Amino acid sequence: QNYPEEADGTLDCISMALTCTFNRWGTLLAVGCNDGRIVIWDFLTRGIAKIISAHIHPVCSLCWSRDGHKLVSASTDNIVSQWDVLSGDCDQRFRFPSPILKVQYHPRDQNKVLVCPMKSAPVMLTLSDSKHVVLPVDDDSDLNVVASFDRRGEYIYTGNAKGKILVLKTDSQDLVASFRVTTGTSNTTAIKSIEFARKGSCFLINTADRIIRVYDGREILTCGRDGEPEPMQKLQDLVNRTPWKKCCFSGDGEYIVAGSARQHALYIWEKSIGNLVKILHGTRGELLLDVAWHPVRPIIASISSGVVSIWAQNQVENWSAFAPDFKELDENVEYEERE
Amino acid sequence: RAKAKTRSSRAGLQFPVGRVHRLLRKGNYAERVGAGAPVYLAAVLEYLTAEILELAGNAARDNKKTRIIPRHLQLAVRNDEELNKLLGRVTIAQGGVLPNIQSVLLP
Amino acid sequence: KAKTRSSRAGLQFPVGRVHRLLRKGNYAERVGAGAPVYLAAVLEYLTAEILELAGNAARDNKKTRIIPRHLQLAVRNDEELNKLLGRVTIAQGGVLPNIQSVLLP
Amino acid sequence: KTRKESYAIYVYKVLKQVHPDTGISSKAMSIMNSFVNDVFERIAGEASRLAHYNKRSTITSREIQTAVRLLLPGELAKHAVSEGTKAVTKYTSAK
Amino acid sequence: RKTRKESYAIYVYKVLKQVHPDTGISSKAMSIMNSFVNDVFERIAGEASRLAHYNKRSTITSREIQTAVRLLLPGELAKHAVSEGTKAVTKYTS
Amino acid sequence: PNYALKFTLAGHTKAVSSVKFSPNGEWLASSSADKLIKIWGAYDGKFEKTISGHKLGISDVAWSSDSNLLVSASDDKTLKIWDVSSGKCLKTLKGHSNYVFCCNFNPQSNLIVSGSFDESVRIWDVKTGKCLKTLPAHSDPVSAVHFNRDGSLIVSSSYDGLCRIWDTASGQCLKTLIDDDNPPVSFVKFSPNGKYILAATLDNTLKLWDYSKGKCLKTYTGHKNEKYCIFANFSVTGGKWIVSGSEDNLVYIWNLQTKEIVQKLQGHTDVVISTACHPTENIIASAALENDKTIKLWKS
Amino acid sequence: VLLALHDRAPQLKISDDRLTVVGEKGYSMVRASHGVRKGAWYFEITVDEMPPDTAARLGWSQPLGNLQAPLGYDKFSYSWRSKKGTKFHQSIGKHYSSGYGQGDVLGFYINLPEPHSEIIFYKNGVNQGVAYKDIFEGVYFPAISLYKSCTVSINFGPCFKYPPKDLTYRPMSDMG
Amino acid sequence: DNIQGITKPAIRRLARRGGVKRISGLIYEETRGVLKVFLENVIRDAVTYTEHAKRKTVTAMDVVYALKRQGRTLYGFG
Amino acid sequence: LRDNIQGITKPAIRRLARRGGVKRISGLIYEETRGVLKVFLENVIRDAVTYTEHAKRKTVTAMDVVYALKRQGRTLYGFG
Amino acid sequence: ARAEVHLRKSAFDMFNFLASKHRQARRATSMDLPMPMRFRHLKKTSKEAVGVYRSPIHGRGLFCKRNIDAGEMVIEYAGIVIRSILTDKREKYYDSKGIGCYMFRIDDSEVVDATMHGNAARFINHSCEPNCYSRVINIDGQKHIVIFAMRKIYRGEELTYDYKLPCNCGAKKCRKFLN
Amino acid sequence: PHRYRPGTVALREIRRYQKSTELLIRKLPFQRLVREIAQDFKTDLRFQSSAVMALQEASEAYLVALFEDTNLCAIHAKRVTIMPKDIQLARRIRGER
Amino acid sequence: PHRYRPGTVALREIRRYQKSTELLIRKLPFQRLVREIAQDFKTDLRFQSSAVMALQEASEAYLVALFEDTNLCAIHAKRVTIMPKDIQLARRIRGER
DNA sequence: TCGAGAATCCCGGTGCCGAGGCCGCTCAATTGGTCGTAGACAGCTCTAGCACCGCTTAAACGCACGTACGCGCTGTCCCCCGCGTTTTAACCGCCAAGGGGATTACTCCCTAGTCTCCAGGCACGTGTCAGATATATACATCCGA
DNA sequence: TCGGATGTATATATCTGACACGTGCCTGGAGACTAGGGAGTAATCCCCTTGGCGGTTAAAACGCGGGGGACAGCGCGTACGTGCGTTTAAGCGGTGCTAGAGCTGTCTACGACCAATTGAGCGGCCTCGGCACCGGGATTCTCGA
Repeated sequence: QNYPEEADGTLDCISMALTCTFNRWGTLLAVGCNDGRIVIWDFLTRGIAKIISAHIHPVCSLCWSRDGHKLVSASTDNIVSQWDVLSGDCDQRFRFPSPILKVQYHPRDQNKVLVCPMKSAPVMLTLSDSKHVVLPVDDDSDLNVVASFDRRGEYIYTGNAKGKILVLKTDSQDLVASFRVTTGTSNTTAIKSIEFARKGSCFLINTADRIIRVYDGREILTCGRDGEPEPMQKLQDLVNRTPWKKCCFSGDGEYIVAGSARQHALYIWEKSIGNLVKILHGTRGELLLDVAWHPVRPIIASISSGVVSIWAQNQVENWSAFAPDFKELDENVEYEERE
Repeated sequence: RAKAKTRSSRAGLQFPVGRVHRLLRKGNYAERVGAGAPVYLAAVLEYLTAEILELAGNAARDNKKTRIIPRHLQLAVRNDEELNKLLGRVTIAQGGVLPNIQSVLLP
Repeated sequence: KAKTRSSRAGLQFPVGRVHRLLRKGNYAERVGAGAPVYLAAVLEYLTAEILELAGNAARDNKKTRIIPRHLQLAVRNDEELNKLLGRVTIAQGGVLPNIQSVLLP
Repeated sequence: KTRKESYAIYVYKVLKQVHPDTGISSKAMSIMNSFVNDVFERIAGEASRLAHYNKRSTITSREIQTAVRLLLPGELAKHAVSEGTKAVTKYTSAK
Repeated sequence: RKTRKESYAIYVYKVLKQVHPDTGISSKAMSIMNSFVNDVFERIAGEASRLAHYNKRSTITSREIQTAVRLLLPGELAKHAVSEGTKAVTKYTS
Repeated sequence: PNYALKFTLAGHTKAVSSVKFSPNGEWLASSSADKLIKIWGAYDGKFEKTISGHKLGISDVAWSSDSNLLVSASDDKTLKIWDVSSGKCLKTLKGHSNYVFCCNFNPQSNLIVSGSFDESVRIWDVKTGKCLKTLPAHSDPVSAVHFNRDGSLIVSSSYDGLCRIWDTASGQCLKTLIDDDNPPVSFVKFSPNGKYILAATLDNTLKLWDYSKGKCLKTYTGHKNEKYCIFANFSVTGGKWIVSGSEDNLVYIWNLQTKEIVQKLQGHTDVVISTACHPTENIIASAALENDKTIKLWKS
Repeated sequence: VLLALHDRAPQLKISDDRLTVVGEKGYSMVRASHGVRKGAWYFEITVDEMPPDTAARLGWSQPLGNLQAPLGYDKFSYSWRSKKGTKFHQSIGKHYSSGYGQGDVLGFYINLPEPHSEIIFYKNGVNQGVAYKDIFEGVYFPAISLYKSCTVSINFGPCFKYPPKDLTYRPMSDMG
Repeated sequence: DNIQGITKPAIRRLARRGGVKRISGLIYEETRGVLKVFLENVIRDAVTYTEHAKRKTVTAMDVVYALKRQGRTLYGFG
Repeated sequence: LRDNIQGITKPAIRRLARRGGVKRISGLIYEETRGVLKVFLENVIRDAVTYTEHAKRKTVTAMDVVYALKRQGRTLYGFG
Repeated sequence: ARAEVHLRKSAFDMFNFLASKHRQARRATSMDLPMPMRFRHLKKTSKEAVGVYRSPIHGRGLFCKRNIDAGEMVIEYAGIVIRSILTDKREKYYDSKGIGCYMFRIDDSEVVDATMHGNAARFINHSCEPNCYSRVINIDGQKHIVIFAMRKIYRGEELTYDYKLPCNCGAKKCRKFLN
Repeated sequence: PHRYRPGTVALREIRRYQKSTELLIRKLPFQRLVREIAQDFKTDLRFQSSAVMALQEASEAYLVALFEDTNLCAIHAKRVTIMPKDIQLARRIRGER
Repeated sequence: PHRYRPGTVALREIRRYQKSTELLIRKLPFQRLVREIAQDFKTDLRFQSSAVMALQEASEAYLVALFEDTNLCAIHAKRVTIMPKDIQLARRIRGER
């Protein structure tokens, strides 16, 4: 099959769901609720697995690990704790400066996580102790800087508060590539969040003036430090003018999905050709919060005030599994069998 | 100075776009006609024309014919529900009616 | 020198606001000069017709103040105004005192 | 604290012409406002479609006259045409 | 020596030869389809003009055309036509 | 090739129900139809305890992933859930209107397939113990059920001879295996790739099925497969032997490349109906019916 | 010798040269209305266009058989399969002989003194097999049941192409 | 006068198209009345458009515009 | 919510019919009238919410109700 | 309990469809329109109009799930259009296998098979008190076997026709011989 | 000597006229009617032919729609034959009077 | 101990209600009905009061017109009491269905 | 329940004129660049909309009793349908004549546009009197007698 | 034909808050003068619209007969009025909070306009093949027995 088309139920059991993320395999989905409750379901038989009522405080960020065992907490008292899918116990606890927005593990080692505050440069720590490596950003003026790893674990792409991208190394801070995009005609605007694929090196640019640009993780390294690349594909909307909230990718780098922030909508483009091909809808007056794509099957999970809807292709039953020798034809099929 | 590709196949359509934009300028519908509104409108007109010509051509084949005469358009409009709700007060010339004998008349 | 066009035609509905509404509404390219005078005359005649037919029932119901029941009666008791206002619901309107033939004993 | 535009004073003047000893409430005034706007927009729309049907680009008193004879029923149409023609002549005589 | 006339014969002819590769169309059905196209164009443009006059604006964008189509067409046919138009605008965009 | 008896584990007071090893490969506990489930060893016959607390008979018994938590297919329309390390009768599965013959687990070990004699294959849980769905497959009672390797497909073996394969997500038929004769299918299972199923039907003719196409490939001759639910196994520890039960005081063990009569074990005194191999060792379990009541572990 | 007008399979491609049968998709068997009663009637079948993937079952059949009977259905109809020469007679499938070449001159014959039989596969005088033996007496019109629409002609002359050598026959200038 | 041109079989054939089983003997007079009313209410607006165009010939587009104002919208002309 | 289609009571249809001039009423008119009223309110409220969401507000002013009624063909004087 | 080597362990049935339940002019197909216009909408109706469940007459019957009006089409009886002497070979073959004969003929030259290839139209029993019949139409020469109705039929009734052995219908004037 | 039971010829006339499309009023009396009632609004007019065709189409479609709604009213009144009070009821409900 | 012959109270109710002008539906259930069926097109709306008044006026006028045309149909059918098939006939003649 | 007959449906044959395509030849679409302002964005405000609370009470409700109406059957009588015979103007082919429709050229005066100056219509603030609310009372309508 | 009882219309007393009226003012309408372009009006031409004449036949008109529906009546039994105690939420006031509609300052990104070049679209002229028309025989539905 391909991209989903039909509604296919929900899970309206847990009250006040807020965020969601997957593992590598596509069978683990934890939900940081509005009160610290962390709930996992099943996907094959769809039963509630484990409620982790960790904090008295709400949760704003989570992430899974490579072994399929470890998680990471982000409450409203800056608590980052190491969890387990066997026990589910608290390990680490300390206080940052007050804002914490999103965390991200290192891909090829579960030692290091990359933590991002609001009004500071993003900080990388370890999980052995409270060691933190100071990351330098080029502007250091507003300090509203986002940062993320690439796919394989080569570099760290960072995004400032002014519209310039730095490419650093994970330990020695090797500035090896940089680029400024010609944002419209006068103002260069900030970047919300940059996410990365699973097959290849393609990624997306999500600005603050509602334009999605498509790039590769090799062309910028070819252009070196202070080069001017072009967008591989420009994605935008004109009719409803369409603010965005959440961005992610399809299964093996085929399509691109991006949930909206106004009309409770889901749009599916094509990275290959470059045109919109399907519009989804739902409840007319809700508020879309978090969108997660399923890595080995076309399933999209969307949180809008607790409700998690699962667009799941609407399979169609038929014959020929009961009696595999009878073929249910459509019209007159005449022939002779054996010459 | 180079070649100029039209606005009819830059979007992959069939109905013209410059003629629609001229008819929105020469009509005094408003002052300032926007950017892509004639493209949107020409796509809508394409969709409706394709929708009605599908049923028209299908009935034209099913009456063992090759051309189309307006009886087929009468049948194709008045059979469906949605087009009957749209085209309420319209008399197609040479149209004819749909067969409907009541329950109590025939023996 | 401040001869308003309402005085220069001898009318009651103003002409400058009607010409402003015919320039603003984007009905055509150019607007002539006699057209808003003509249109204000027509609107004056229609309003005078409706108030003249309202005054009769206003005096008949022993009142000195026009009410929507009076307007409903004055519109619906005519023939040609009942064709011009083909379907219009008037708030607090009420209906005609109508009882059919065979209902009475 | 913004200005809204209406037709209260003019209906008040015509009422004081035809019935010199009465007053009117608010609801009847709002009904008469809506009636005047309705008849105005209907006549203007019909005149505009005539002017586009005849391949020209000007709205004149001739098209307003043809719009009135197409729109109103008989006796009311004749009286309104006489009123309009008298107004046009008494306007253009003392220009 | 004649004055040119606007029409829609070639465009109906093209869409017919896309969707049915054999079936021809006579004169009277062509006149009927011409009148039908003009009729739906008049309704949609008039409703969009009345909207843009209501909201204290001066510009017929695509958004008013969308709201006019949603107000005028009944249900499922509107749900298809809005998606067809949005696909056309997105292909025209880049 | 040189399997030799080490220990004879007799002591069952009634007909020995089934021999099933531990899934992690360290136990061989044996139960019987006497409403009593004992905990025996696999290498010396090390005894632990006997389960008591049933009401009617026992057809099938099962395990856990850590070989402690237990459940049995009880014949009072129940499936009482048990344990080795605590022994408490954990739960009891209602929802049956007829006897229960077989039950198994997904490899994730939180679901219970239930092909019972009420002929509608239900889908039960371990954590909640809740009937998820229902597969109304056959008009005949279920002989065996089995998941595939990952836990995504269920085979249906029944009396009519229709080896259908069923969906797990929404529960629908995908294919129906058919035959000219109408034999009762006794006990089948999948392959380590999920693309082969050895057929054990009551016609004195085994079959091996090409799953992806739907044809038979390699068979056997000269065997007694007529009466009961005769079990079949695998063997990769020695050669590619096919361990199967036998009605003539033997254990049907032959290779499938060879398709010959090369080795015949013997010693039982009743119809051998349940066999199983240790997953790594050269241990083949064997336990016949009521007139034998012994366990013969022939060790290479 | 001309063919029939009514005693024929109607939906076959009837060729205008009146000596060539052209078939259809399926086994709809034409029986040309000029066949034996007693003694001897020999004719040859010249083959013009024999494309591959054809089952040209040739032999003898009666007017008791169905028009939609494939030649090789019962004890009256005979069978000669292209692939592996197999006979199908009284619904009995036994792989009998080999195949046959393309572009020869075919032709079958029965020898019955008024019975002692020569029901033997005949092809350019080369034997492919002794077919059957000791029929009953009746009417045996020649039967043609084909799988494709193959252009195959027919011969009636006394100067044959490859006749059975030293043949007892009768010329087709007497009853046809 | 010449309202008798709409004869007795023509109203009968129109009612056979309408799907009517049996007809009494007053429908002819009622039908000629209703037909005369409708043709007056169309030809009035057609003649108004023609007199506004300063011509002496009724065209087809004027009849189509009058039918559009009535709310019936004939296709197949213009 | 489920009720308030039945919250329209049953002297009320009787009083509307006796404003309209009805003498004797059967016992099916109640549910038939509920169905008709529900259909009409749907076909007004849909265009009202369309004009609202096009205007980019979050309330439903009276002018939108007047415009929807005006396009349906049932003009209302007294609120514009 | 493990003491019953009990019989009824043979089915002789390839169709084990029978489950526990066994629940028993606005359109185009009831118009006066020409025939292929109804023949198109035939398939869009017949996939969901009717159902097949267990009947007391002979196994599985045909209980429709829609209130069919009189005069309209219901469903088509289609399959392998066999030619007339393969019928006898299949009679011998299904005599050898033990499955009954499912052969309706369009004409007396070509018959239509149902056992090897077909649809859900096989579950129509013979009865001497029918409420349906059969007419063959000409959809561009490719004729069909389509079943009309006779009277007003409600939800939960078996549909039968005359096929032209004692029958299990129990008619008021039954023939009891299906030849 | 055979006469049908009355009604069958009516039913086959209904089917035969609902089959085909034609014009059911002779064009010379209709043309004289159009000139006759156009005489009183402006003297010495001059019609085209297609305008007469358009008037004939519009009048015929209006009459057929009126007869369908009238027959619905008469079948509601538990009768068969159309009476003119049914025509007056239909024209008063529709809003034209 | 006096009871009227049935019909007279109906006639004086007809005269008494056709005399005056008021609102005949209680405003709290009608307001809850409007919010209830407006909930499904956009969540969390917020009505003014005059819009509710306008909807009440339009619905009441439409119902009164429908009942007048229905009573005309029923008097045509030589009966007195309104049946719902009369309502369906009126709505089908007018063109709304 | 049967047979003779009458319209429809299909097949074969002719033939011809209007779809279909080619060819040439023009007007407006397009790009490329300029210039001006309509609308988006943010920030402050203050007021109608939604909620809590409690008291009184019109009316909504449920349950008695009759009775007038809806309906179903029966008769009869009358009038619309089906067919056959006689008649007349609808339809077509045909020609002649000329009046108005259609197009071009050429002045030209009628409205757009810009500014400067003023008065009139609108929001806001106060008295007062037509009507809303009571009491009391002729008489008139209805069902009983 | 006549009588008692409630409901309504008629006549007066008392309050009260919408309606009518007086004021400040700012912004929109009038006065003067110009540009040029849409329209007004003469001027010519050609074909489509009116008018008629003669022949043919398809349709129209007029009688004659009868059985099938419209309507009047009558019997009955029943579903919906009219009236009496209660209970309940509808309605009126009083108090309280705030989301959201509305104004307001800036700017920049997007649409109208000008000149040329192209080239797709429309007008005109052959030409056949799908349908128009028509004789022939099988099929199917009617109605008296």
